[PDB]
Amino acid sequence: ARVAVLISGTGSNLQALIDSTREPNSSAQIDIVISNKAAVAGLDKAERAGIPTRVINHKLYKNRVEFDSAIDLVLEEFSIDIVCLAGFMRILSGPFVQKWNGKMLNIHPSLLPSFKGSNAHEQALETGVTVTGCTVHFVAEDVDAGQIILQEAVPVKRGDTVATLSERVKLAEHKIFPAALQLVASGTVQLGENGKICWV
Ligand SMILES: Nc1nc2[nH]c(CCCCc3ccc(C(=O)N[C@@H](CCC(=O)O)C(=O)O)cc3)cc2c(=O)[nH]1
Ligand SMILES: NCC(=O)N[C@@H]1O[C@H](COP(=O)([O-])[O-])[C@@H](O)[C@H]1O
Repeated sequence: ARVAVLISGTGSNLQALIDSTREPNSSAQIDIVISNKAAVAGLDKAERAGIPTRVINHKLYKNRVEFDSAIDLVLEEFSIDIVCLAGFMRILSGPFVQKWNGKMLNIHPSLLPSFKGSNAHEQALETGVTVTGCTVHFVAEDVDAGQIILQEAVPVKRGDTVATLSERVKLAEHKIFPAALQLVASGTVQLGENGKICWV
């Protein structure tokens, strides 16, 4: 299966996916990395690994639909089967999501359905949980509401900050994102016709 990874920043999840998809038994290959932001570290990681990159400045299109259309054109250019959102911090439009339904994965740094949105760690700390974690899910139109593929729990330690908690949770993210991608790329897991997760 041919994979695009979309990023907005550092790209530690991208690197974990690069590492995993290069293992001999990987059912996935990463063929393109797309960023909505210029000059971010994730682009350096892609270039270092010999993977093509494209930057699509969302600040250059009239609306969300046109921006997503620009992404989709690149996806078609590289004959992509599966899209991974790996620190990609934009909401995707309905038609784009529907087109890629069952073929687009996202990593989110909480145990969904808790702490949806862009600041999950802040929320977890404010709420006072002692267990948080991360989630890989299929992307649906409603944000962070799509079908869950894998999750991993991570403890919150007394005195944690976004810095120390995000660091601990990223260790787990780097485990479950590669595992989830392999499950989908191998056809082991798919989005079921009834909308529910199907272990084939
Ligand atoms: N349909 C759909 N789309 C999705 N996207 C993601 C991944 C992101 C999830 C969290 C999130 C939420 C909101 C925002 C935000 O307001 N972003 C600004 C740009 C901010 C900037 O560029 O500086 C924007 O969209 O314009 C950013 C991040 C998951 C997911 C999903 O499950 N369903
Ligand atoms: N709402 C989605 C969200 O918060 N995503 C989070 O952004 C970080 C990206 O780090 P990376 O660029 O090092 O992969 C990761 O922690 C990812 O789960």
